[PDB]
Amino acid sequence: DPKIVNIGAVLSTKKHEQIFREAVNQANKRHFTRKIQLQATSVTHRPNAIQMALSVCEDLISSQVYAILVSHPPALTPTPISYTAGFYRIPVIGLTTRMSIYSDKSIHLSFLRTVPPYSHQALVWFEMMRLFNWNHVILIVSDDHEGRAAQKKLETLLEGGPKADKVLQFEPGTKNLTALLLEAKELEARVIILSASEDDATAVYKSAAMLDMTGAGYVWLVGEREISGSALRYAPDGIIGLQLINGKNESAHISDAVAVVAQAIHELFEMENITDPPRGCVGNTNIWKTGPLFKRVLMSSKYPDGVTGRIEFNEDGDRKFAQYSIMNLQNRKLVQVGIFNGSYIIQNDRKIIWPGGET
Amino acid sequence: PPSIGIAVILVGTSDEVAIKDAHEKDDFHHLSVVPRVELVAMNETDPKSIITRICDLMSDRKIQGVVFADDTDQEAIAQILDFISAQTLTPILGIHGGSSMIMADKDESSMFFQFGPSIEQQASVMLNIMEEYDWYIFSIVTTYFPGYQDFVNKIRSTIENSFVGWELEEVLLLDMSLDDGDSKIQNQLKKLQSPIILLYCTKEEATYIFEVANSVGLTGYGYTWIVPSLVAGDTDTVPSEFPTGLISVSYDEWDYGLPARVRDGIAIITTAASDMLSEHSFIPEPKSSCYNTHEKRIYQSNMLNRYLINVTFEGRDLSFSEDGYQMHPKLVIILLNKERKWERVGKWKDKSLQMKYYVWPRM
Ligand SMILES: CS(=O)(=O)Nc1ccc(OCC(=O)CN2CCN(c3ccc(F)c(F)c3)CC2)cc1
Ligand SMILES: *[C@@H]1O[C@H](CO)[C@@H](O)[C@H](O)[C@H]1NC(C)=O
Ligand SMILES: *[C@@H]1O[C@H](CO)[C@@H](O)[C@H](O)[C@H]1NC(C)=O
Ligand SMILES: *[C@@H]1O[C@H](CO)[C@@H](O)[C@H](O)[C@H]1NC(C)=O
Ligand code: NA
Repeated sequence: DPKIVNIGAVLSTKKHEQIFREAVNQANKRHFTRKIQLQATSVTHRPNAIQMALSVCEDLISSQVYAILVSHPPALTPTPISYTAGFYRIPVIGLTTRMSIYSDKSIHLSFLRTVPPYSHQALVWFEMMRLFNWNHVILIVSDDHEGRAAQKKLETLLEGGPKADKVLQFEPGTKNLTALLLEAKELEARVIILSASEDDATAVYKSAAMLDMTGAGYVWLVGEREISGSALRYAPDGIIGLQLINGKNESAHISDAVAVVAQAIHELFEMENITDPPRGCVGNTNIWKTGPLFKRVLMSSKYPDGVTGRIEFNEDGDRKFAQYSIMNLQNRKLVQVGIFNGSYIIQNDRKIIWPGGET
Repeated sequence: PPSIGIAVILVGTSDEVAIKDAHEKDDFHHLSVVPRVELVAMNETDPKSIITRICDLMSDRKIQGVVFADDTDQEAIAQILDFISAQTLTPILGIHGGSSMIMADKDESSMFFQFGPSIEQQASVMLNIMEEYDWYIFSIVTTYFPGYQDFVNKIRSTIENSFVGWELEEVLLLDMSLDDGDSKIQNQLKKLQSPIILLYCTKEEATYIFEVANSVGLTGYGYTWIVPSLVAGDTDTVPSEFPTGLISVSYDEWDYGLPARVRDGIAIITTAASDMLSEHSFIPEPKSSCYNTHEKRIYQSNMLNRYLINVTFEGRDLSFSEDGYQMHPKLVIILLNKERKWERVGKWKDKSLQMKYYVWPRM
């Protein structure tokens, strides 16, 4: 007679479902479970947003889950899960979603994630501008949420060493950007930072080729999106970009996420007057009373010995101490030249070569 | 003329007959096309109830649009309907209750329109009041409830372009997604000096804020709170934590009654589809199923939106804002009196505030 406590998940595949059950199984062993004992409940992504929202109700909230884990769908979004769960104030944990929008508490009020948003790449840029004493940078940005996200996050780090001599924004969809790029040429700053989708970076990459702005002189510093798929195809040689380490290992993040959540469950039932979440959607319109506290507990969990590193959340419930590979395009091969360990840059013995040749 | 399906959803005990009787003008529809309305009743307003219901209706019948009314203080219904609207590409009009409560940032694909003031309309109104009674020093409290930045932005935008001399002391932001066992909302609230206080949040959030603001002496005399429509919500329900002398804007069921609203809902959907058949020789086909909106999506758009926003009927201007609000609604200022009753105290029309009192009597 321990109290059974359900944790839910919506995951890519059945293998991932089995990984999730196992992770919970092992949390029960690892932990002292006379009082409370977790139980895994799961489904995979439904084919559209409406069935997704009904499945959360039918399959998960009917089992009175205390929290819901959510992978990003393969080849559809976490949004209907955030929404449906958010209605009751059941916490949602994103395993693989990097879009910045989910850091907005007005939309996504019960959402944490074990991967950082894309906007947090600005931390790594900043630390590199210190390390490689780039004090004067031009900043090119897609006028969409994801682009503005990144701008704000850097400007915080600049605006209270380095400084941004201008910030240019373009309308996602534009292919002739030589209006914009001519504006970046006439400035004295040679370092260029881009936040753009895969297709928008493609557009930029060519327009900037055409103005010989890809040549020696110039440093190009970029994120993961802008060295993926077709952005990689037309990218200048010497570019520097990022790859979140394990950022797509759903299985790894299932592991760490279960670990954190089980910790936080056990810490929650140290407290008094803990109410159960609602059993099912139907006829249930009041929030879960304890959902906002459980959120607080999670939000200030620390797991230091995690498969993906050191688990902590910032105030938005985004992952902190995420690690990235620093990637340099040399002879149209993407080479790791360094890593961000979560706080420190660590150069490796592979030498960087910049646009031009640069020794 | 050919018949389009319209569903009318009513949540909570309903003058079902007075509504059926105010669409007595079935032969008031001389357009290209004629409504086939079908009243539905719902007992429940959770996400599942609403979705399965509207989706059943969609795969029983051929629904061109939905008119939704409820009796709840449940601003989430607005969000749920928006989502449904955008997923299924389907006009939903939220005419009353939760359905009409401000939903800031609807989808790009939404066909969801609400009867009610915009956030900005109400923020404006709130300044005309404070002008009138020459209240010029004031602070703002909000939560993260969507629209909070639109609110502070319309305020700030207005006061910093003003021959008048406004003096916004403080602007607060309260995080109610996290629990308050450390008294952080307390601390942030003590910080307040101002005589006036604009409060942007939900009715549920308000009750707690006020419970807190009370115990730190901010509901006393020489503090006036002003709140938007959605904090008053349903005026026949008045939480005890609400302080007396609270002021609110309101498009609750005052002059514009539910059956009127239903009738104009059906008007708007029918005339908008009329004008689109009349100018394109087709209207968009009701979606067989919402259990297949993934595939049938190149085949759909929210084309009908341009015709929904610009309607008149029996020569009344029923235009919608581009945010899917009502363009010019007659708002009613209201005051919580000493018997704990929302009493009218003002009427906003032809963009002109028209108060009852000259000075405020004391409750
Ligand atoms: C700091 S404060 O306490 O966070 N205030 C605050 C902030 C944001 C709030 O709502 C934001 C939302 O979008 C939440 N909603 C929940 C309901 N919703 C939804 C939509 C479609 C569904 F199908 C469904 F099931 C649920 C959509 C998302 C409400 C209150
Ligand atoms: C993903 O993570 C798991 C650790 O849980 C590991 O077994 C596997 O090697 C990883 N896969 C890749 C491609 O790194
Ligand atoms: C809604 O409640 C009414 C009144 O009791 C009832 O007649 C109707 O069958 C109910 N609908 C459902 C779906 O339970
Ligand atoms: C809206 O209505 C009237 C005529 O129907 C006209 O003044 C205006 O051009 C219309 N606007 C449109 C079609 O955008
Ligand atoms: Na979050």
